[PDB]
Amino acid sequence: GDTIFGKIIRKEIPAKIIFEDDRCLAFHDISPQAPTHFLVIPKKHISQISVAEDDDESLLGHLMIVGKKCAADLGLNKGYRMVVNEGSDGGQSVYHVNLHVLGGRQMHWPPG
Amino acid sequence: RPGGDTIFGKIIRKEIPAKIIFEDDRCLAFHDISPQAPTHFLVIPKKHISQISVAEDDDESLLGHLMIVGKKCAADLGLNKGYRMVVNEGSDGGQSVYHVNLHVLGGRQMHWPPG
Ligand SMILES: CCNP(=O)(O)OC[C@H]1O[C@@H](n2cnc3c(=O)nc(N)[nH]c32)[C@H](O)[C@@H]1O
Ligand SMILES: [Cl-]
Repeated sequence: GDTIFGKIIRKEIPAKIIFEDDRCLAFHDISPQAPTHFLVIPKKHISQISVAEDDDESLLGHLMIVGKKCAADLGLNKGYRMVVNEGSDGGQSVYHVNLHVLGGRQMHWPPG
Repeated sequence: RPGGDTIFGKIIRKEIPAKIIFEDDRCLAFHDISPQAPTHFLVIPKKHISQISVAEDDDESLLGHLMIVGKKCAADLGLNKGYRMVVNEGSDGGQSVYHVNLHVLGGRQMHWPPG
């Protein structure tokens, strides 16, 4: 089923977009948990990482490379944390694969 | 040496023991020595990359492979209620071993924010 991230990709509702290409979108999280907190999502609707296919490998890696480049562009030179949540225990809030990138503060351990 | 001389390079070359879950030509999955959840393991590339901020464009497939292997291992380990994947970059990220590593944590409710 469609999600709010689908609406964002289709530009039906606003988001603060950081980067776009033909296969992904990066935008600031509406509920930021760090001074910088954005998401990188594929345009392909993969509901969750547990159902990602083998053929999706380089696309998932693309999310991480885009995330790393956006983090550098946003000035996160002291570092950052990347997170993917799966399901209930993972605290996944939207069933559209999304890579969190958080920084601008010390991230702590355990990671939730 | 292939893998570098971080603790993870030693583990890749079987010079230091680890509890291995999965191994192929591109990566290694093994349990974390200081688990932060009832199940907590790591997926690392065999190719040494110090941190995600210096990964090359051509590392895309490899990085994605870490996640695919991570999700497959999580299923094999019975993490049916879900899990969290984490990559830490640098000081603010809390990185402690400068060899790229993906954490997979499950077997309990993970909380928000993720640290
Ligand atoms: C926040 C932790 N820093 P990181 O660089 O993101 O992750 C490094 C992880 O490697 C783990 N570590 C560090 N040393 C070892 C080890 O010798 N054997 C195993 N199996 N794991 C080991 C450590 O507990 C930590 O969670
Ligand atoms: Cl989520």
